[PDB]
Amino acid sequence: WLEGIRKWYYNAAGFNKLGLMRDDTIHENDDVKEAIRRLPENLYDDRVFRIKRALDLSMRQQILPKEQWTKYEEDKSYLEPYLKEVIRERKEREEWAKK
Amino acid sequence: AEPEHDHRKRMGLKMLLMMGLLLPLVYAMKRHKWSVLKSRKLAYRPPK
Amino acid sequence: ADLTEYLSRHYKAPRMVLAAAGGLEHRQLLDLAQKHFSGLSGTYDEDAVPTLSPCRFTGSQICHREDGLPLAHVAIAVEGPGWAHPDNVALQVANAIIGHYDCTYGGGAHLSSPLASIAATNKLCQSFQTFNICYADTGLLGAHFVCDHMSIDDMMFVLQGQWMRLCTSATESEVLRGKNLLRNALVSHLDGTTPVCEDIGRSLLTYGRRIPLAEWESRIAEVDARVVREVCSKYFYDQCPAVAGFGPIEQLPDYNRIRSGMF
Amino acid sequence: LMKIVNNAFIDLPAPSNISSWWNFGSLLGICLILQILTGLFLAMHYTSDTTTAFSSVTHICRDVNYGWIIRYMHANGASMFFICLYMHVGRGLYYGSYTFLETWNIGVILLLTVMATAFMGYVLPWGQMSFWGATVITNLLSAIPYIGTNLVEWIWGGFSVDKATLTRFFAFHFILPFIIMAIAMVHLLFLHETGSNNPTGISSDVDKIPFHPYYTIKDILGALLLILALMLLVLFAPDLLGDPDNYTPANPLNTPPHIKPEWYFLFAYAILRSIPNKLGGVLALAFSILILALIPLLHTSKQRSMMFRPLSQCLFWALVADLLTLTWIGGQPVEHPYITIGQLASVLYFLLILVLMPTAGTIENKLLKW
Amino acid sequence: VAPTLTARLYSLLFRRTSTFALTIVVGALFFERAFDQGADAIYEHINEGKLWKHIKHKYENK
Amino acid sequence: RQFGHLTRVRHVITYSLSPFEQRAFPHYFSKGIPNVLRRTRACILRVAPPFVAFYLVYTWGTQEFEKSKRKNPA
Ligand code: HEM
Ligand code: HEM
Ligand SMILES: C/C=C(C)/C=C/C=C/[C@H](OC)[C@@H](C)[C@@H](OC)[C@@H](C)CCc1oc2c(O)c(OC)cc(OC)c2c(=O)c1C
Ligand SMILES: CCCCCCO[C@@H]1O[C@H](CO)[C@@H](O)[C@H](O)[C@H]1O
Repeated sequence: WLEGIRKWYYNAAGFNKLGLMRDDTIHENDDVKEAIRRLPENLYDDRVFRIKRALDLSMRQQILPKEQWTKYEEDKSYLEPYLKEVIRERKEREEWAKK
Repeated sequence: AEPEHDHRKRMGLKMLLMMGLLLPLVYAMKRHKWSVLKSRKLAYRPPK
Repeated sequence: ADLTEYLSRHYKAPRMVLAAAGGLEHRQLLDLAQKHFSGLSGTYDEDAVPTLSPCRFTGSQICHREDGLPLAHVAIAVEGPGWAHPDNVALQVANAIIGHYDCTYGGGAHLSSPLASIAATNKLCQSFQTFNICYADTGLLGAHFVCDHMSIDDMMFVLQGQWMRLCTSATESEVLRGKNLLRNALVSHLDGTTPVCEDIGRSLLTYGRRIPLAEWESRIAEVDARVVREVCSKYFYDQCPAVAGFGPIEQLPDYNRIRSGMF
Repeated sequence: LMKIVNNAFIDLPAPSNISSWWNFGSLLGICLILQILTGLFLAMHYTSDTTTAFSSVTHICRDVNYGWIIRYMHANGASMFFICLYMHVGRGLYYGSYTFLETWNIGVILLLTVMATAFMGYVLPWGQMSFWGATVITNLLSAIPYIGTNLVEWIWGGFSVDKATLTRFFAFHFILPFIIMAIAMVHLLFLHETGSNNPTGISSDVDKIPFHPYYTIKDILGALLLILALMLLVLFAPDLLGDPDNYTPANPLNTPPHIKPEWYFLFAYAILRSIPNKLGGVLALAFSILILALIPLLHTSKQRSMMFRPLSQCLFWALVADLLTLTWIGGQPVEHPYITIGQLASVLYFLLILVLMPTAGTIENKLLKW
Repeated sequence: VAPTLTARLYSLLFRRTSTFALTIVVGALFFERAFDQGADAIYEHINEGKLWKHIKHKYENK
Repeated sequence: RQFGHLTRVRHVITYSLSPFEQRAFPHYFSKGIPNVLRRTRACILRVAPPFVAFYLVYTWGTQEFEKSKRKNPA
């Protein structure tokens, strides 16, 4: 079920209807803000446009034509490698802080 | 218990008539201003 | 094929002007023209004769945000009258009053133009220029400026403020300065055979005649504060502008704000 | 006079996509100003002596020019204030706005302060609900071990709600709204540091629009609808949201048999009434409001807003339906089957907030593989 | 060779701010009188014979 | 927070029309109603169930209360 239920949840969540990728929706804490800053230019510029487009659709209370919805099978984490490292670095600094 | 009974209803009539005018007018003003955002179009042109 | 089609259709004798300026006599030019351009076609089918239709002007804005660029370029214009219109003289006087400016001008804070003066003392832009681009029956009347990303709003504010000031309060002394600048621009421009030749070629195409300096002077002389206020009001006051921005333009004012700034 | 009037309003960057739920903040500001203006005009004719309080209010309504409209605007204004308050808080919970910790906590203090202010204002006319409301609510402090009784009598200025109580309640009611205004200004100062959240819960820095003219005009429209709702009540149903019992002067020897709180206090009242223990009821009452301060700590979702969280939305609406249930129960007699529905509804309230919602947040994170 | 109503209203009353201001002013005065009288008439008609002004004649002459 | 210092955006073009060049209610009903219907359908499974439950408890409880107060012959 999980993958069956996952794809169902993904579409029920609906950020894909605004053309967003899952990582575009993450709550931005300080770890995340640093990961974003580290993104290569193209990934950063793509994220910016998908968010701008989604905010614009939200403002009009509209969604994209179904053929343009982000697809569950294609959504991948572009943020993960950067964020994981940012979190590992901070954990390391905390270990040293305990002397 | 309510000597203002008749007066409040007369004012109520005027209030409804005024809102009947002012609400669609302000609403048209809102749509007028917002039309600039509502019809804006976006294009992403990254060098590639 | 596309090119030959284009050429056969537009390069017709009735659409051309052979102009010349310098040490030569008209008869000689005419002589040479009769000898070398007589074979030039003076016709092109029934549905060939290309004709210009009016071009609608649309109050609008195009913003190409590119934060990677160091300076922002903004161009804003209202619809102008078109080449043949007499209003162009009073509009050139108005544009001369606001003027142009760049960081290398020596006048700085003492410049007569309030915009140039404010721009210089507050370092609001690298440069700016008013313009009156004319086409057959329409045109672009406005200005272009280049500035730092944090100065766009201020530039727009002062620029629009100056347009409104001219619409409602142009003074005789500044209009006299505008007229003098325009007089000097006209004469200093027609200096040399090339500028004169082009003025001949282009004037015949647009006005259908060469407008003499004596006529330009008369048209300029007719302009006074009242005329500047009325003509500027006609084209600027409460009119929708066309706005184009390129570069770090996050601070370019929203169109509604720009539009409100027109009145 | 330029700045702070601006760069602070006109060119304030606002998300391009905030919906109507973002209008309640300005509407609360308007309710506050309406209450303050009508209140001040009422204060110009009200006397706080227990022998003249009720009479001075009838004089306002009967003989003061337009006194009745100012009086009913103040009364219904309080109700509109609460409708807006609850919508405002609801918006914050659904959209994860509470992550703006300082703004949200000052918000919680505002809520408690407005409740205290409305309560005291309600005592001023000195009708039956005024008197018993003053007795019951101040007595909540008596649940405090060993000193509660001392505190109550101190507040009352005696051994029972009397002259001393009414006079100080008029002075407290008078000054609190101004304190609320100052705290609301701090509420806003803290918000301007981050700017507003938006329906998607995603950062809107890439699509900000100026506050003026977009939201200034959107706020005006919202204000007009607020005025419409308020005047419909005042001019066509001024007592709809009120209690007939307060048209009867205070009688300290008799508590009306069907006494009940103002409608906006019914849910909390249902909760307190659900617990057959004094201290237990008062602690649950207090916690029903103070739990708002815990919401930020109970956020488990990797996403800020509920927009993209179907399970959370279902629970959110169950919570809203539960508050509606508690509001209905609070208006009913303490009899079967209401006693049990109220207890269940009270348990559900805390269950939703403390367990179900955080759990849903974690389940949704799993479903999204992070 | 003919302007529409709104285009005419714009040129005469709405373009200048001072005229636009004077149009709203006189507009408000003429509007108030006519709105109030019309609204009252509707009210008194809806309540024909019930108001004091309607039965007042039966007792006056004082 | 002020315009000019919000964030970094590159390669995005925005096109807009003056409000005086456009209708304020374009397809108000033709496209409006359909959108409202889409939006309504998109949330009703999330919003409605709880209130139907309240509606059920309310009618059941009210009726249960009324029944309990009458005819108890014995
Ligand atoms: C957040 C602000 C306020 C709230 C929520 C509020 C609420 C109330 C309530 C619920 C009542 C009872 C009304 C009734 O049923 O008769 C009341 C009464 C009163 N309030 Fe306020 N009030 C506010 C501000 C003020 C202010 C600023 C003043 C004075 C400067 C004021 C003066 C009065 C007076 C004199 C009465 C008694 C007359 C009456 O009962 O209408 N109020 N208020
Ligand atoms: C006297 C009461 C209040 C006043 C006058 C007030 C006013 C405002 C205003 C003007 C805004 C900005 C616009 C908006 O988002 O609505 C705002 C935002 C906010 N308020 Fe309040 N508020 C009040 C009470 C509260 C309460 C009770 C809470 C919560 C316990 C609260 C939480 C918030 C939060 C979290 C925001 C940011 C919303 C967002 O950006 O999504 N406020 N408030
Ligand atoms: C000097 C100032 C003082 C002492 C102010 C203290 C204010 C405390 C709180 O505000 C912060 C309080 C208003 C707030 O509790 C969180 C409310 C939800 C309390 C709700 C409430 O109302 C009742 C009410 O109104 C009544 O009227 C006829 C009668 C009542 O039972 C018979 C009640 C009642 O049983 C409760 C729980
Ligand atoms: C907007 C719909 C409001 C709900 C109508 C009922 O309203 C309720 O009526 C009771 C008496 O019947 C009052 O004692 C109570 O205070 C009031 O809130």
